[PDB]
Amino acid sequence: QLTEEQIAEFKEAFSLFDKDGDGTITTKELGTVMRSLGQNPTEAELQDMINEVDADGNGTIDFPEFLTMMSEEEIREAFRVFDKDGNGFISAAELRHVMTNLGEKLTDEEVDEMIREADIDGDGQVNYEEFVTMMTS
Amino acid sequence: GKPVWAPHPTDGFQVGNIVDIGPDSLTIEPLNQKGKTFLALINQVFPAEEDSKKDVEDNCSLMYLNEATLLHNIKVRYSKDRIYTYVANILIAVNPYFDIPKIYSSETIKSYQGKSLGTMPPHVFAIADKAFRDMKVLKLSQSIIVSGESGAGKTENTKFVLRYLTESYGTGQDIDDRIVEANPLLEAFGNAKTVRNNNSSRFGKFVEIHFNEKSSVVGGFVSHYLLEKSRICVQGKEERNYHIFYRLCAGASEDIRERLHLSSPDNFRYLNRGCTRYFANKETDKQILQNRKSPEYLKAGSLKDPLLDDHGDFIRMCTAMKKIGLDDEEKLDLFRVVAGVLHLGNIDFEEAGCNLKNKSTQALEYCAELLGLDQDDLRVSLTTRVMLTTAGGAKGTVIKVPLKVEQANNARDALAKTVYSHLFDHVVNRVNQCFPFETSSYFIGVLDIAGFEYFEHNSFEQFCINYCNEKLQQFFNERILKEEQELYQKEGLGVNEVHYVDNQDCIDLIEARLVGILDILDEENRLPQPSDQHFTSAVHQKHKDHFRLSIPRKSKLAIHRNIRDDEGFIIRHFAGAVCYETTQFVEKNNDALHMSLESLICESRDKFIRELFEFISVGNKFKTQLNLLLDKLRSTGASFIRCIKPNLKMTSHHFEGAQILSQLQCSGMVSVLDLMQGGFPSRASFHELYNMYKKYMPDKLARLDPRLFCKALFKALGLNEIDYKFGLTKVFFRPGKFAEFDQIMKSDPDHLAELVKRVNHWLICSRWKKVQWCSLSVIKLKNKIKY
Ligand SMILES: [Ca+2]
Ligand SMILES: [Ca+2]
Ligand SMILES: [Ca+2]
Ligand SMILES: [Ca+2]
Repeated sequence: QLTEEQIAEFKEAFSLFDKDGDGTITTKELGTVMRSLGQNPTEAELQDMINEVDADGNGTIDFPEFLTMMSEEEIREAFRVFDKDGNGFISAAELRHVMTNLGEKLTDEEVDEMIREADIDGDGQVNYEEFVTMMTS
Repeated sequence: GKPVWAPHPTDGFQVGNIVDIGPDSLTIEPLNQKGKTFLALINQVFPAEEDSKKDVEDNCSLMYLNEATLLHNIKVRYSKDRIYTYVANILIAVNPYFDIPKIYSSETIKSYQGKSLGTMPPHVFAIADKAFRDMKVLKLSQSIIVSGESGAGKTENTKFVLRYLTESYGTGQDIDDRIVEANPLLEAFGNAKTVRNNNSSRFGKFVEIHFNEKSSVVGGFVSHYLLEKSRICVQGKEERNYHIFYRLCAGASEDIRERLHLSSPDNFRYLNRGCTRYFANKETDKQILQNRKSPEYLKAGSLKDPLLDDHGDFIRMCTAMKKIGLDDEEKLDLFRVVAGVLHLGNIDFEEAGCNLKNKSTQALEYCAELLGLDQDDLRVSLTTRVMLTTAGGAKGTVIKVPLKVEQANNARDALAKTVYSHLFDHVVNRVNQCFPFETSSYFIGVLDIAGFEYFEHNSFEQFCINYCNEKLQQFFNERILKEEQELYQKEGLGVNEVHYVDNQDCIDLIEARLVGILDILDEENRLPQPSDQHFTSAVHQKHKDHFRLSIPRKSKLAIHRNIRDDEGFIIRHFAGAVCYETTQFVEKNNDALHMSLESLICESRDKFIRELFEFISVGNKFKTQLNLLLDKLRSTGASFIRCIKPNLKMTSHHFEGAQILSQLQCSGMVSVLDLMQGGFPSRASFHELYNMYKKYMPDKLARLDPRLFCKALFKALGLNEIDYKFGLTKVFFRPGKFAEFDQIMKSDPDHLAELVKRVNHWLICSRWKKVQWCSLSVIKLKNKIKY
């Protein structure tokens, strides 16, 4: 169903959900990350989505279960979470907003450096095409 | 030229340096004397943790997981009163010998409910809760298998498990309090003084909390196995029969003493080859009438124990009988059978086949009255047996066959063992009637059974116990092997066979059909002139080149040297070689009760005795019962606790190193450490690795989350993919490789700084990809709610 590459990439995404690092996402944790990225799912939608994939039945989501639980419009809407005002471009101040909502700790020197290494044309910001190229390496 | 552990006679290991090498040895200079250099075998020297003050909750966090670093880690933790430590999911538990504040409180109980092993400090409660959660989720009954010497905190440990389970997951019924109240009864009939332990359990006890479909407590059940029958009739010096015999002789009123014709223990064959003295102190000694005390008691004084006391334990035993509903009639019924068995043992015989000696006439009278038998019927069934005139189908006649003297002794003792064992079965069933239940879906059970043991002289009793433990050790190893393989798959480590050297061959040596030691012992009985020496040569002949069998001459000890090839054998058990002297193996392999005599006791005048009752060797009966125990354990999920007795003086804050090292070996912990060396014995959470090594990294990397920090570090360093495995929650290491990783982080800072600078691209990428695929993941979760 998924390529080797993409399984590895989702494994790193999974750790973003799993903050305490116990190898498992609770309901509380799953909400924290969706809500931090601008979404408003409810306590029953989360719990019912979890129960339909909780194969071992232990009230909790391991990585295998997270995989099944998971169409360029998804990719484009992914970009639109970084693009608050939506000029089609992600600034250093906007990336800093999604980073710190997500829980990532860094200074603006660091934020600026990230934006630069992904910014192929050198205009100080990150457009959608340059956003996809990273994902795929 | 780094520190190692090397043998020390009382601490187990001591820290030292290797200053010279030899063919199979190393020369060690101790740190703590510097020039009392000594020799040590190479397999007795182990690498040492650099930080001698470090302690870890899970010994798998060590850079070297071996018996010396384990010993030291639990020493350091014991000094800080942390008596609990894991090896992966195994719990090591050192008896504090004092009441630790707060760790057993209702609040602590609550804090362990639901929590994964590894998210709380080590604790017996985490083992109980893991058993609970697996039972509920997997719909599978659970075992908790506790090893340890008698008095190593096992009793207390069991109480903590039962208390945890009833208070957390029960509804007001205090089942664990009912088992504790019954204890003095069980111990009276099933415990005894041994050479090493005043209060040793001589049966396998498996205490079950039963649960309904809703995973709520409904009742209890004590399963019992393998009561040691040989103790009933004879004991070595320094050992006693079961406590009941001494509690009754020391504590019974004069009225009961006259009704059961009791007297001091030196007057009974079944007591007087062993230690005939009571456990008493200055005060309780004054409460035992002089006519209860043996010549050796009056001469040498009482046995000493801080808890056991035969007069006091008698009273406490009668109180325990009242609490489980036993009226004064059933209590005297128990005592009557006990005295019956004692008088049974004083009946002697003489070459007429044979006859009751004239001096034994009153023993017969007393035995017969107490067991509700006609004096004459008993006399005849002890000295004769019936037999059919044919064997293979043809119509036959009943004949009377007289017994030789030694066969009469055997029927007498056979009848004693059967009566006593059935009485024990009755006592345990009576305990179980204090917390019955119609139905249950599953149980959580705690196992207590005598561990692996050796002495200067090891007979058939030791052989059986060590055989029992050889099989339990295989079970322990199979399940750890499986837990580890499952952990590695769960963590994404990929394809990994772990090298497992099975001990099935030692088990086959003992128990295999026809060719095993037990079947060869059975075969000895069949020969015209059975001999211990013929049995022993037959073992050596049939297994001439078996890896686990040696003749006694091959021993590494001095004292086994003059033992002939036909007087003994060595078995290379999981915990070490044991030399067995085989004298008496043949007679100890027989305790059959011939049928006329068994039928006689079944139809005792007395109803209580008839109720107790309503061609296989001792070795094979042992095997059979052992296999029922294993059948039960194999049908459950298993967890393991290793109880350790820190010293022989019941004193707190006194870690006796070599004694604890010995228990770690005999309890199979060392064997499990060897097994884990074939897998990934060292592991550390990203969070632990982050905190150890962030001080060496630029602030850039020190700001990353622990997992990405470790990913960046491991990529940057170019680590060999065979030795280092980056899991989901932890980094896993082959033997020695966490130490090697540590050296890379410490040995060349300029190299490390350049390697880190060069990973800057890959890290910036991985940090985008991480957050990119995370927003993509939050999108897909929104879309699945939209379904
Ligand atoms: Ca988690
Ligand atoms: Ca799950
Ligand atoms: Ca924008
Ligand atoms: Ca750009």
